[PDB]
Amino acid sequence: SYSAYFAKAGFQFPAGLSALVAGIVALNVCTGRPTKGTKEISNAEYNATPIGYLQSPDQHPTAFPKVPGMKDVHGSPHHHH
Amino acid sequence: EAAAPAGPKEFTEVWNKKAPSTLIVPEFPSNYTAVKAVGEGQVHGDAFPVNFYTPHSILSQAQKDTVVLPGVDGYFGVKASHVPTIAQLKPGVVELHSGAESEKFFVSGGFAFVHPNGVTDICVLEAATLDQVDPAAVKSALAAASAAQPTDEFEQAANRAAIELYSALESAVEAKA
Amino acid sequence: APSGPFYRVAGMSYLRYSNICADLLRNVLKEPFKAKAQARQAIHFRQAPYVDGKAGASKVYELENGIPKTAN
Amino acid sequence: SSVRDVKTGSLPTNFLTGVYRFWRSQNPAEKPHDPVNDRLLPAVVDASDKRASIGTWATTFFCTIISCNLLGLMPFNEAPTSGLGFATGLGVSVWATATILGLSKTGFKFPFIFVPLETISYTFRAVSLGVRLWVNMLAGHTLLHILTGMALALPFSLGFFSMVPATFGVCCLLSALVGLEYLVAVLQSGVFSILSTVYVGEFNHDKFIGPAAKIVK
Amino acid sequence: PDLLEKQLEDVTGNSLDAYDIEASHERSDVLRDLTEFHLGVTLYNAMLENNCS
Amino acid sequence: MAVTSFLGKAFEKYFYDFSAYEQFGLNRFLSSKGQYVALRHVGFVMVGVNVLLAANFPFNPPFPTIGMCPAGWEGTWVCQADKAKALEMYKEWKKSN
Amino acid sequence: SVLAASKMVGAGCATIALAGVGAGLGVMFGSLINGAARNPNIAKQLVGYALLGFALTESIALFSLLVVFLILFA
Amino acid sequence: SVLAASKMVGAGCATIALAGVGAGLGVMFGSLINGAARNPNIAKQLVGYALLGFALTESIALFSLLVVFLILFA
Amino acid sequence: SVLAASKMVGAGCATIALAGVGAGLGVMFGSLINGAARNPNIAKQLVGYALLGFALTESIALFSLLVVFLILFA
Amino acid sequence: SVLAASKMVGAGCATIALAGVGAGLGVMFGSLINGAARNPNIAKQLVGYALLGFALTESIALFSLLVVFLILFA
Amino acid sequence: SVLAASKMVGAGCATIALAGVGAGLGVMFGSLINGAARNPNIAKQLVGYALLGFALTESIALFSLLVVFLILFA
Amino acid sequence: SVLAASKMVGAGCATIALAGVGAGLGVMFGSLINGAARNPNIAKQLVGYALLGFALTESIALFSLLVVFLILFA
Amino acid sequence: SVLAASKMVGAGCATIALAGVGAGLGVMFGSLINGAARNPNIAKQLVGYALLGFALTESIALFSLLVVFLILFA
Amino acid sequence: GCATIALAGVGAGLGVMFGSLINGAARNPNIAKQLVGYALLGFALTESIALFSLLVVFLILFA
Amino acid sequence: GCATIALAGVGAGLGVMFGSLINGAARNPNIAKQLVGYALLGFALTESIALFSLLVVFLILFA
Amino acid sequence: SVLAASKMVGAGCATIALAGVGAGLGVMFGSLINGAARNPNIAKQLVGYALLGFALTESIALFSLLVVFLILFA
Repeated sequence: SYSAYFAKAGFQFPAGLSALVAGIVALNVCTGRPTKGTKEISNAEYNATPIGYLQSPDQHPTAFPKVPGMKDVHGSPHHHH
Repeated sequence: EAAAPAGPKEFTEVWNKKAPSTLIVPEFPSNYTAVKAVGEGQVHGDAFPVNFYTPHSILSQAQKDTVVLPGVDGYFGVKASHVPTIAQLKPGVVELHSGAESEKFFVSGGFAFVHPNGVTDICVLEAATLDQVDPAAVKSALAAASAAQPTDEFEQAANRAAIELYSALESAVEAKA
Repeated sequence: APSGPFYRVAGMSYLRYSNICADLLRNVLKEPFKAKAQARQAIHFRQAPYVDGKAGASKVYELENGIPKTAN
Repeated sequence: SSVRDVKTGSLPTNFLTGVYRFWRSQNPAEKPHDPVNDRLLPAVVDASDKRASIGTWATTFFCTIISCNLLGLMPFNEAPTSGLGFATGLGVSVWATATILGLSKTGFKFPFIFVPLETISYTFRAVSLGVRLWVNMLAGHTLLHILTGMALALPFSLGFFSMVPATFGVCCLLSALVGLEYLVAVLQSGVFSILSTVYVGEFNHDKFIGPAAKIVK
Repeated sequence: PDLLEKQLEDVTGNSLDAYDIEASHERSDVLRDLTEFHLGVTLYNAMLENNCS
Repeated sequence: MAVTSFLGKAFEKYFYDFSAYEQFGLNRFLSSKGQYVALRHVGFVMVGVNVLLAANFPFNPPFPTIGMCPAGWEGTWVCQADKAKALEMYKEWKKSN
Repeated sequence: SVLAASKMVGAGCATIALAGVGAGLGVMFGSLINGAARNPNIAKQLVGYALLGFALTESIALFSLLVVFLILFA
Repeated sequence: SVLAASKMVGAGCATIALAGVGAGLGVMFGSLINGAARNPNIAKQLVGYALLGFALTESIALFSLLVVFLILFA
Repeated sequence: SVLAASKMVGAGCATIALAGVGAGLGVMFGSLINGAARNPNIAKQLVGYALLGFALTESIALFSLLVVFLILFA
Repeated sequence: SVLAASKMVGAGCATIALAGVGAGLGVMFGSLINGAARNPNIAKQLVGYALLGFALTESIALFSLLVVFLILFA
Repeated sequence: SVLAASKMVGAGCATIALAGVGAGLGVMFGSLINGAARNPNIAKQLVGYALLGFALTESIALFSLLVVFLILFA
Repeated sequence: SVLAASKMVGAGCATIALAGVGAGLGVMFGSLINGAARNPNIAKQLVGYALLGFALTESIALFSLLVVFLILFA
Repeated sequence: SVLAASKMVGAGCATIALAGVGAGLGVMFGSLINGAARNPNIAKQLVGYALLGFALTESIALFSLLVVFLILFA
Repeated sequence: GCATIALAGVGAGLGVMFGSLINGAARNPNIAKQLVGYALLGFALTESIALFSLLVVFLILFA
Repeated sequence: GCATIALAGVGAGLGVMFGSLINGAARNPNIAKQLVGYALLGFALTESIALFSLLVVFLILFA
Repeated sequence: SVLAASKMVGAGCATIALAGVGAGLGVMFGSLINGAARNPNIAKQLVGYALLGFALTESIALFSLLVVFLILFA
C-alpha cells in the first residue's frame, strides 16, 4: 500500500542542484585573476621556458612529507638572489 | 485586567436586582474591622499597633515598639514605619517588646503581615509562651523524630516539620534571662 | 509534581502542615496547660459526598490527639 | 517539467515544517482591536503583505548555516562558515536586509550628538553578527588542531599502543571537544537566525489600515 | 490564590506589590498557602459565629 | 552478487545484531552500554592515532613535540626542531638508508 | 622588530576584556536558570531575554576582539 | 619606532575597560530575567528599562573605544 | 622618543578606570529592573533615581577621561 | 627623560583606582533603587543617605586623583 | 629574538581572560544547584539551560584561546 | 635617574589599592540604603554603623596613602 | 637567553586564569550548601550537579594549564 | 611572583563557600553536619586549583 | 611585590565570610556561637592560602 | 641603584593587596548594617562579631604591610 511506489524512484538530487553547482563553480573559475600561486607571463617567456622551470617549488608540496616543507619539484635554479 | 469591579458597596446595588426586595443585604467582614492597610495614619511615632492573633485567642492588640518575628529567612525585627511585608514565619519565638519589658511567645509557624499603615498582624496557630513549655519532653520526641524516617513521602514533610520545630524549640529555652 | 515548599511538593496542604506544627507544640506544653490545649486539638465531625442529590457515602472522625500526621 | 512525487509525512517535510513554523513564530502578527471577519480580512491580508518574510529568511539562514557548520564536523571537510568572507558576508547581508527594510518604511532617506552613538552601536551589529559566527567556527577548530598536535606528541615519542593512560586522557579530551563543536555548530546557527529575526523584526511594523467607516450596533 | 485573587488587585500596577514577600518560594506560592489559611480561618469563625447564633 | 544488495545486507547484520559488547562477554568489566560506547569511541581515536603515526613513522613532526624523541634517534633528522636543518639531514640519511 | 614584538604583547593585554564578558555572561545565564526555576511558565520568554542579552554582551567581546585584530594585523 | 611600539601596547591596556562593561551588562541583563520572572505583566516595560541601561553602559564601552581609536590613529 | 611613547601606554592603562564604571552602571541599571519589577507604580520615579545614579557614576568616568586627555595632551 | 616619562606611566596606572570607585557608586546608587522601590515613603530620606554615600565614596576618588596630580605636577 | 620572546609573554597575558569565564561558569553552575533546589521537577530542564549556557560561555573560553594561538603560532 | 623614575611608577601601582576601598565603600553605603529602607526608625543607628565602618574602611585607604608617600618621599 | 626568560614570565601570568576557576568553584560549591540547607531531601542530586559543574569549570583549568604546558614545554 | 596571583581567586573562592556555610547552618542547624561534608569536599576540590597554581610555581622555579 | 597581591583575594574572601557571620547571627542568635565555630574553621582554611602566598614571598626572597 | 629602583616599584605592587582587604571591610561592614537593620535587638552582638571580624581581616592587611616594609627596608 504505496510503500512500493516510493521504492521505485530511487535517489534524486534536490530539484535545482545543478544551478548551485554551476554557481559555485562559476565563482571559483571566473575569478578574474591568475590561479593562486601562478603569475601571467608573456608568450615569449612561456615558449622559451622549460616546464620544469615554469613550476615553482611552493606549488608542489610533497604528498606525505617526511620533513615539513618538502617539495616535489625544484624549479628554476636561476634565482635573482 | 479589571474585569470585575467588585467590593462590598457594589454587591449591595446588584443584589437588589436578583434577590427579593424583602431581604436586606448580607453583612460582610469589612463591616466589622475599622483598621485598614492603605489607610494613612496609625503609626504615632515610636510605638506601632501589633495585632498578634491565634485562632483561639487574641494574644495582643495594644501597641509595641519592636517585634522580633521568626521569619523563614531568619529572625527579623519590625520598627514603626517598617516596609510592607508578607512574612511566612518558621516555628520560632515572637518577641513583643514594649520598652524595657518584653514578652516571648514561641509560635508554631504562620504568617505575619506588616501593612502600609504600620500595622503588624501576626497570625499564628499555636502561640505558647515559653513559661508553659517544658524542656524535658521536647528532646524526648525529637530523638524519636530523629529516628523514624520511612519512605512515606507524606511523612517526609511531617517528620521534617517535626524536626525543625523541636530544634528551634531546643535552642530557644537555653538563652532565657 | 507540585512545585513549592516541602509540604506542598509532598502533596500536603498548608493547613495540614500548619496544624501538624500546631499539634506538636501542644505535646510539649506544661501539664496545667497541656490538657486544656488538648481541648482545642480534638477533631470530631463527619462528612458525606452528595454525587447525585440524595445518595450517601461518608468519613467520620473521632480524633483526639490532633490532625493526622500520616498520609490522607 | 514533471515534478517529483512526495510522500506525505516524510521526515524532512516534518522537520522543515517545524523549523519554518518556529522562525515564523518569532515575529508574530499583532491582534487588531476589531474582530477579524470579512470586514477586517483585507486589512489582515494587507498587514501580511507589508510584513517582511522573516519566517522564510530566518529559515534560509538557519538551514544554510547549520548545513555549513556541520560540514566542519564531517571528516575530510571544513566548514564554509569558518571563512571570513563567508561567515561575515552572511552577517552583513542580514544587517543590510534589516536596514533596507527600515529605509523603505519611508522613502529611502537615511536617518543631536546622540544619533552618532545610536548609529555606531547599530552599525556594529553588522560586524558582530558575522564575526560571532566566524570566530566560533574558527576558534573551535583551531583549538582542536593544537590539541591534536599535543596528543600526537605522546605516541610519536613513546610507544605505539604503549604508555596508554597518558594518551587516553587526552584522546578523551579531544573527543569531548569535537562533541562541544557539535553543540556550537547547532547553537551558532540558531543564534545567527534568532538575531536575524530580532534585527529585521525591528522595522517590521506598519499601520493597520482597518475600517474607516462603520455601522455600529 | 491567582485564579482570581491577584487578578483583582492589579489595577494600574498592583495592590499586593506593596508588600515585600518573605517566603521560601514565590509570591504565587505563598498566596496558595495564604488563602487556604484564609479559608480555614473564616470557616472556623463561621461555624463558631453560627453556633453561638 | 548484486553489488548494492549483498553487503547492504551484510552491513545491516554487522550494524544491528553483531555486538561485541555481548558476543565478547564484556558485561563482566563494563557497567552500562552507554560507557562501552564512550570508550569504544576513545578506543577508536587511540587506535586511529596509533595507525596514522605508525603507517609512516620516520617523519619529522609538524606538530610541536614537547622535548621528547621517539626511540634511538635523539639527534637525527626525526627529532630536529629546525626544519630546513632536518631536510638536509634526511637527504643524507636517505642515501644510507 | 620592537613594533612586531609590541603587537604580540599589546594584543594579549587587549584580550583581557573577555574575562569580564565571560563573567557577565554567566551572571546572566545563571539568572535564566533561577528565573525559570521561579516560574517555568515563561521559560520560553526568558530564553528570549537571555539571548537578547547574550547578543549585546558578547558584542562587547567582539569589540575586544576587533581591537585584537586591529593591533595584530593593522 | 618606540612611539609606534607603545601605541600597540597602550591600546591593549586601554580596551580592558570593556571587561567591566562586559560584566556589568550581564548583571543588568541578568536582572532583566529575574525581574521579568517576578511579574511577566510588565515584561514589555522592563526591556525598555534594559535597553536604556544598555545604551548608557555601552557609552562607557564606546568612550574607551574612543581612547583606543585616539591612541592608535591619533 | 621614550617620553612621547609613555603618553600612549600611560593614558592607555589610565582608562581601565572605566571598567568598574561600566560594572557599576550595570549593577545600578540592574537594580532599576528588579526595583521596577517589584512595583511598577514607582517605575517612573526610580528612573529619575537611575539617572541621578547614572550622571553621578559617569562623573568617575569623566574624572578618568580628563586624565587621559591630561596625560595625552598636557 | 625617563623621569618625566615614568610620570606618564605612573599616573596612568594610578587612576585605575577609579575603577572600584565607579563600581562602588553603582552598587550604592543601585541599592537606592531597590531601597526606594520597597518603601517610596522614605525615598526622599534615602537620597539623603546616597548623597551621604556619594560624597564619602568620592573621598576615595579624590584621594586617588590627588596622587594623579601629585605624580604629574609634583 | 625580541619577537618570539614577546609571543610567550603576550599569549600568557592573553589567557588571563580564562579567569572571568571560569568565574562566570561558577556563578551559572551554582544557579543550577540553587534552581534545582527550588523546584526539582524542572531539574531536567535547568540542566538544559545550563548546558546551553555552558556552550555559549565556553565560546568566550575559546575566543580567548584563539588569540592565545594566533599570538603563539601565527 | 632610574631610581627617581621608579618612585613614580611604583606610586601609581601603589594607589590601585584605592580601587577596592572605593568598591567596598559603595557596598557599605549601598547596604545602609537597603538597611534604612527596611525599618527607617533605625536609620540613624545604621548611620552610626556606616561611619563606624567607613572610618575603618578608610583605615586601610590611608595605609595605602601612607605607602604612596613612603615610597615617593621616603 | 631572552626566549627562555620570557617563557617563565609568560607562563607565570598565564596561570592567573586559575584565579577565576578558583573563585568560580567557590560560588558553585557555596551554592551547594545554600542549596542543601533549603531542602536536604534533594542534596544527593545536587551533588550530581555540583560535580558536573565542577567537571566543566575545570575544563578551563585544563585549558589554562595547557597554555602553561605549551608556553613552557612550544 | 606573578604566577601566585592565582591564589587570590582561591582566597576569594573559599571565603564565599565558607560564607555560605555560616548562612547555610543558620537556616537549619540540624543539617550542619552534612553541610561541612559539602563544605570540606568543596574545599578540597578548590584546593586542587590551589595546588595547580602551586605546582607550576614549583615548576617555574624548580624545573 | 607581585607575589603578595594574592593577599587581596584572601582579604576579600575573609570580608565575605565574616560578613556572613553577621548575617548568620542576626538570622538566629541562638546558634550564634556555633556559627563562629564554623567561621574560625573556615578562617583557618582560608588563611592557609594566605600563608601559601607568604610561603612564596619568602621562598622568592630568601631561597 | 637598580635594586634601589626595584624596591620602589616592587613595594607599590606589594600594596595592591590593600584593595582586597579594602573591599572585604566594605562587604563585612555592609552586612553589619543589613544585620542590624533586620533585628536591631542583636545590634550590639553583631559589632562583637564585626570588630572580631575586622581585626582578623586586618591580619591579611598587616601581612601585606609586612612585605611592603620587608622589601623596602630589608
